[PDB]
Amino acid sequence: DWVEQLIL
Amino acid sequence: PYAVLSQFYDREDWGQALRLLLLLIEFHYLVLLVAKFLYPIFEDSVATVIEVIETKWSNLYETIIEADKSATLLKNLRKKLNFKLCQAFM
Amino acid sequence: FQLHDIWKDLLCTFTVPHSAFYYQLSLLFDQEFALKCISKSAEYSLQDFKEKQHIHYLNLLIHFEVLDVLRLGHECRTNFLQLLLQEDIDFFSTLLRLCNAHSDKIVDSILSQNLRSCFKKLYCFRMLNAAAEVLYQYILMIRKRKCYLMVINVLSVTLTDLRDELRG
Amino acid sequence: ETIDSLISGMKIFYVAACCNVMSQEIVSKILEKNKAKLLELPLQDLMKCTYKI
Repeated sequence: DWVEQLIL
Repeated sequence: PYAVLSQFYDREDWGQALRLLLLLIEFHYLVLLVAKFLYPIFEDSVATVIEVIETKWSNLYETIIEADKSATLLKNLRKKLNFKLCQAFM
Repeated sequence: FQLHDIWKDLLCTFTVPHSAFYYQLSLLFDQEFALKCISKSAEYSLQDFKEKQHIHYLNLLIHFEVLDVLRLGHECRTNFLQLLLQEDIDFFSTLLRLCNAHSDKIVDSILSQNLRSCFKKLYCFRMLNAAAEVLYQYILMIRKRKCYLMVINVLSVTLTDLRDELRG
Repeated sequence: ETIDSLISGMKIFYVAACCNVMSQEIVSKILEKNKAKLLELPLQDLMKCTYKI
């Protein structure tokens, strides 16, 4: 979740 | 924070560097900090990132650069050249 | 043997009378003994003999640095070297990279020609370190972006053109 | 030969074509070479110069 929000 | 944690903890380091490049792309000071980190560290994806950064490339930034050293564009270009050489050797 | 100073070969060696002896021994065991003797003789000596010795040494080493050494030696029979490098072509590439790092005419030209004979572009670029840029441009005439980018970084008119093309 | 060289350098200073001419002169000099006088005459292009040295 935290790494999906960083990629966005 | 996750990137810093990864840094504290080779592949992990690469993943962190990639994350940093991605963040820089999304966003001058940040870019300088990133360049500094890359220099300190000193494959295809990495090269692509470096390239994008070069393509992307005031007083506060210069001050930050001076603090880090304790010209910048040139050092960055040199680092990029070194990275390219490394990729070629690989 | 060294301390002092199949039948047909022995007779030939006697007629010649160190190089001959080692060559014969190497041929007869063709192994450790052979290779060692051959290497020792070659070292003690340092067109036909030279070329043969060099080829033998290189082959033995690649089977067991040597490349660069032999090259610089002979430089200081060009087609022969072209064939040797032909055999060389990953280990060879690594050795070349090492030599370039150490450095940081005839040899250079031969290398460029052999490389010109992704992978190709990379090797060419690494060696030339203009040739790189030319090769990349020719190949281009994801991939596009990567090439344009590499070109721009190396150059740092051309940049403007590349940027315009990437934007178009 | 030296005077011609100086003339060519001045022309180059006076851009792409000039660089091409300079490269041609370098190639010609290299062909001629194939000690002090040679050093005097000498005094990607940068990479070539480095390889020469």
